[PDB]
Amino acid sequence: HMERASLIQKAKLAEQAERYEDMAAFMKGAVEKGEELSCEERNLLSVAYKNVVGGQRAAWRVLSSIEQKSNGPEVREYREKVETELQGVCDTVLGLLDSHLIKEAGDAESRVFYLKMKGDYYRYLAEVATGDDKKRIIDSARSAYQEAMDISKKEMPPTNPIRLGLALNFSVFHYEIANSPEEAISLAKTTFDEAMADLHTLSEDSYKDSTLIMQLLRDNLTLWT
Amino acid sequence: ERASLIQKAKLAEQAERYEDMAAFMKGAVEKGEELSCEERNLLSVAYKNVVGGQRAAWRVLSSIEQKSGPEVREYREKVETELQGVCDTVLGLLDSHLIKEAGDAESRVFYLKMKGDYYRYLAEVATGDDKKRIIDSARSAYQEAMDISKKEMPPTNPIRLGLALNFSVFHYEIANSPEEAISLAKTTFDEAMADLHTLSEDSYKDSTLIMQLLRDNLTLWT
Amino acid sequence: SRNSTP
Amino acid sequence: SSRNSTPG
Ligand SMILES: [Br-]
Ligand SMILES: [Br-]
Ligand SMILES: [Br-]
Ligand SMILES: [Br-]
Repeated sequence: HMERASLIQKAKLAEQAERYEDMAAFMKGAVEKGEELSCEERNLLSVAYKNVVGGQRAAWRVLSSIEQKSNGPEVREYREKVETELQGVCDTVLGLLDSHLIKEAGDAESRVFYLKMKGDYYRYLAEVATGDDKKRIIDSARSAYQEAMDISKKEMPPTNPIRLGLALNFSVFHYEIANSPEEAISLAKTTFDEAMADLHTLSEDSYKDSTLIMQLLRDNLTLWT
Repeated sequence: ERASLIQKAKLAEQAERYEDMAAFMKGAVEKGEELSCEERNLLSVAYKNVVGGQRAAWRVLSSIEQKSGPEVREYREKVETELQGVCDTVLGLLDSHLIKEAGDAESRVFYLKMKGDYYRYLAEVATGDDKKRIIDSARSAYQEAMDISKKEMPPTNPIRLGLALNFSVFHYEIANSPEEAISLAKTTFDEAMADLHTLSEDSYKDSTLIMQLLRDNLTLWT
Repeated sequence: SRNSTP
Repeated sequence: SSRNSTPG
């Protein structure tokens, strides 16, 4: 049973069983059916790949930290193996975004969501890349986040959680990847202040969603300043 | 290479990459040199984590399938097939490299206990014509290990205690023999209790942890 | 919640 | 104590 609805049901079962590689492979199959994803389906795709790449990123940081603290060939070789696997997962997500998810039609929410995801997966590639390849990947991540920022400022209110989450991640990109802390701090401050001005005009459910991301923006500002 | 494979297994353990850790330990076993006590523990921890994740996923799926839909059944079968492949890999290593006539009683009981454990994991998901064969293979391995441990190890040895703990779980959940499960846990606890005051500092934590697990199972079952 | 060796 | 990116 591998019709589109069966693949989504299997992704939900894999999520309950904490089998994120299975969940990501089921969501990849569902995306390749060619139909748009609902908000619930987008979240399933995002959670699945975030867990997969999150485990590889965590392993890479443990290895990189051992490799640096020691300053044998084993740590380097094993770190390269984890890197190659992480790169394969990012290339798969970037491939899905290019061939199926990123399009001209659809609401601003879906367009910003996928463009933000494109910036995020290029940012994960940038974390492990070196030399000229790293420079090109950094410029590719910036272009995707910038295109998403332009849409969100024109078509979404400043309290929209997708708009807030994009600014949070683009601010992290500026700070850690692009080495532009001034741009990182000013983007997080501006995003926080513009949302703060409109928070009183939201319902309890929306207020809860916006303030949760606003706390993360504040937490990063407290850490960096 | 062997020293590199063991070092990579230790790096994989720190990074919580248990499938990589198991594959590195499998490569080290295939070099032919006996495993030290530290190396045996690395092999055991690696496969226990891998199969532990599959067993947990299988229980979630089985529970949904019974609470309730061809999708749950198909996905449960996929997880089962993967779990079976991991058990077959461990049973293959035990048969071709680790289980031997030579070596101290400690190493022989350790591997025979591991053989009983991986057949017990196969028995947890078996429902057809092979079920009886799989259960008798788990039983035979634990029984052979029990015979060696009673003749050659002191009753407070943590490997002997851990084997009795697992064989007692086998009797209770797999063989449906709760009386045999309770009497084995009670006998193991009592025989260790009599020698507890002479136990050496090196086995304090391990022996007392398993004695607590034997006590916990008795409190749960009686 | 039965226990087997860790 | 560690920077935040979106939980999704
Ligand atoms: Br490697
Ligand atoms: Br399946
Ligand atoms: Br069977
Ligand atoms: Br016995």
